Amino acid sequence: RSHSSPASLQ
Amino acid sequence: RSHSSPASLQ
Amino acid sequence: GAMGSMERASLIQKAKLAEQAERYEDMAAFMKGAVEKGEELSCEERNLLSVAYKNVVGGQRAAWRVLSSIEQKSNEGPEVREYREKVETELQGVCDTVLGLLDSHLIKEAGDAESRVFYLKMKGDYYRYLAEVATGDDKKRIIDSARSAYQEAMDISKKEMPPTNPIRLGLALNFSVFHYEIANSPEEAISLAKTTFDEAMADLHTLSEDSYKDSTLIMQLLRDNLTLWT
Amino acid sequence: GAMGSMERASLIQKAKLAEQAERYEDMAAFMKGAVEKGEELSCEERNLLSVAYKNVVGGQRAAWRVLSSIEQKSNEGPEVREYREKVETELQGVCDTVLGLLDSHLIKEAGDAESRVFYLKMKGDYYRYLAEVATGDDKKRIIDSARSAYQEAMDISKKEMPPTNPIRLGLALNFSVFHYEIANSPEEAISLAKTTFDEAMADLHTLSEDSYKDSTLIMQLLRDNLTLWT
Ligand SMILES: *CCC(=O)Nc1cccc(-c2csc(C(=N)N)c2)c1
Ligand SMILES: *CCC(=O)Nc1cccc(-c2csc(C(=N)N)c2)c1
Repeated sequence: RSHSSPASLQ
Repeated sequence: RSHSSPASLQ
Repeated sequence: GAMGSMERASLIQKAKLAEQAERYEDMAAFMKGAVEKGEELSCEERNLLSVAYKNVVGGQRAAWRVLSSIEQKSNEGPEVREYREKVETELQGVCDTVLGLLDSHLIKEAGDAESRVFYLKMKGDYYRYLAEVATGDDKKRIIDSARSAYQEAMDISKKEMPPTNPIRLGLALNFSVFHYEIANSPEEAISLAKTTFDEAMADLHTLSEDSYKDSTLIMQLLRDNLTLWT
Repeated sequence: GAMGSMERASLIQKAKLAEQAERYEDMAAFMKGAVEKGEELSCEERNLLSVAYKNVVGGQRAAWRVLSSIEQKSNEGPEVREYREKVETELQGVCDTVLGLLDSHLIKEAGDAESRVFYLKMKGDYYRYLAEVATGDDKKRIIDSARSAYQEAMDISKKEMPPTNPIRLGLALNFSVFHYEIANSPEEAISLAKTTFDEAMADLHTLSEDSYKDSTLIMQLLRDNLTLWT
């Protein structure tokens, strides 16, 4: 249920 | 673009 | 054969689980295993086979289209061509696998109209997918193979099935797509779709509520194509 | 190694093509090949690696959840368990592959904060995915491995990166998810998300319009979780 980070960062 | 049949039929 | 040691019933159960999990490569492998047990398939099992491979080849076709478009734009290094060829080769292998199952030995054992037309429609469909990527000295023969399979299926369906039968309707739908997209015959495509739609419309009064829903769903796809084509 | 004969640059180009085609298994294989060339990865290349494997493991996690739910309902033949185990084993192999690339030798060669934190965050993420399916005498040690990787990444990011840095933000986001979903520490999860959000908010004034967009996107995920958790 909890949202995690997108794969691409910057 | 053209629509074709669903896989499941009956 | 990876699946030769698993019970037929277990393969079918796992195909249904894979479908729920949207694991269509697994689903296809399980259904291939079930076919290779050598017994005929039930109506539900034929549909599982079709769903599995249609979803697998569907992803490959979508990928191939993306890559072919990029390749075409590049032609207005070899990597785009190489990678499109890789996907294309994988797609052709899936089509060849399905055609092999139909030829060994689903079709020859299919005596009832519902099974024989379903399998012959499938044969036309997977030659059509081959035709979509074909470009060499075989494109014409591939197209002829699709047409021949579809035509045999049409002849049986017109003799043996009512005009609203969903297999008959999905067959005519796909044969019309073949005409429009593969065979450069848009008038044939439009005529077939119109005649199919009108003859089903006139038979709807014979159907139950649930059968009516099944038939009108496919009829709407014929209508959508006619709207796109005219 | 399937990919040992292909140029690094060609592997990177094909990874980008695979992404456009939504062929993430291919994308992952190409990026694994690029890593195995032994050179460090650029920022863009690290993101390609992460996108590829996140999408692959994402499908496996989604499938595993479907099958685990079915298995749990059955416990209120062995096929559901067998098939869940198959998917689980495939997921664990993908996680092990990613952890192997980080350990051989991405992390040890990563000296800059942006690369080292990115890789250590990845290490925490893929131990977290292992922890999601872990149930035996290793679940505690897997959880500790995730926590340790995340903690080392946090320590570097707080020393070396501004509070709005998107890598720092995505790290804190995922460490908070670890606390809430894996470590049975919802208060730690909420405190971390709140403090991360508030410290980034106070640094937004330093950013360009485009950097502001990058940071506020991840901040919104922290806010969404806080809304779900409280
Ligand atoms: C021809 C008779 C028939 O359709 N029998 C049948 C019974 C139960 C379920 C199906 C069916 C059609 S599609 C599908 C699936 N995608 N699982 C299941 C067919
Ligand atoms: C850290 C620096 C950076 O992000 N550099 C960079 C340049 C161009 C493109 C990307 C990028 C991020 S995600 C992505 C993709 N899914 N293809 C590409 C990063």
